[PDB]
Amino acid sequence: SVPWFPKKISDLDHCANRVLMYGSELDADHPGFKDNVYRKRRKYFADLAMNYKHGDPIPKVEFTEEEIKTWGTVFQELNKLYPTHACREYLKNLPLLSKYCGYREDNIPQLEDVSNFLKERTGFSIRPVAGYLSPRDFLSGLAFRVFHCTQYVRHSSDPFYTPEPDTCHELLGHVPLLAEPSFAQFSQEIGLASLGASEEAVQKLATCYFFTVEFGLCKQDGQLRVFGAGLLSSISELKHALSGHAKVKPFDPKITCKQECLITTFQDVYFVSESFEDAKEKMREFTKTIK
Ligand SMILES: CCn1c(=O)[nH]c(=O)c2c1nc(Cc1cn3c(n1)CCCC3)n2Cc1ccc(-c2ccccc2)cc1
Ligand SMILES: [Fe+3]
Repeated sequence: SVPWFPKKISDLDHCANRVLMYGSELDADHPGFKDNVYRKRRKYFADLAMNYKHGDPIPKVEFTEEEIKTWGTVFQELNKLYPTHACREYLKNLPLLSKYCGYREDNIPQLEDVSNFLKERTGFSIRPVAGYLSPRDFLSGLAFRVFHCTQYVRHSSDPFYTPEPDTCHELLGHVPLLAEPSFAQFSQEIGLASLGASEEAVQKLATCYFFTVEFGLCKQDGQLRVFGAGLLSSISELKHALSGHAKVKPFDPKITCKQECLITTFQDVYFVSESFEDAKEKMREFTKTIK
């Protein structure tokens, strides 16, 4: 039978707290694993998300000088790379965020402000999330153009620490493309396809999501460009993805969904979409075969 799925945006209240791994549950190898102050801070953030209910303004956070410096370091280095690496759409929307949401080296944008910006641009909004959700619950947010979004900042000891999302990843990797109508439609349709789908189908949709939204490449005016958020917030892999050292295959959901999603290393392969519109068309054909 069909598993429960959210029927309206406020129904995400009922699954967004189904957290499998809380954000305060640091990995053994986490840079902050032995840092008690950081652990409390991570608790503070997880509790903010847990207490959030749809309709709430997303709580504003006073980031510490240390957190802001970490953001600044990440922001400054990535922005050197974006003009030669990022896709059309990303480069078009990034300056709008500097103008209206306070994206600057010395200021971490607030999720509420970013959410309000996205609502006007594409109907996308942000929901703070305590930690890891099932693929089903995470993707279901996208059906209502809701992006589940971490609010904490990576540990300052390693501004280059990438195997968990932090708010640097969300704001620099995800948000500029959620502001693009073609991409917002593509993302929403992943979520819509996932609603009430089989466990098998959800897993395949999650893998397609991974190799587009998180690690996707696209071809634009004959050039390979980056649109994956995991790449756009990782200085080293951003460079690697467009070097000659990377293996690239065309995006093709029936083949892409067989690919293992790697966590603690660079991906072994990247998938190239022709455009957001083509990727959307390919998913539509694919979802008919699994749902
Ligand atoms: C469809 C797969 N998928 C899922 O099934 N469920 C998700 O919850 C999910 C997700 N995908 C992303 C977003 C995400 C995950 N990652 C990145 N973005 C960047 C590259 C590192 C991994 N998330 C959100 C998310 C994932 C992990 C955490 C987390 C936070 C602290 C400690 C451990 C884990 C918090 C939020
Ligand atoms: Fe992400």
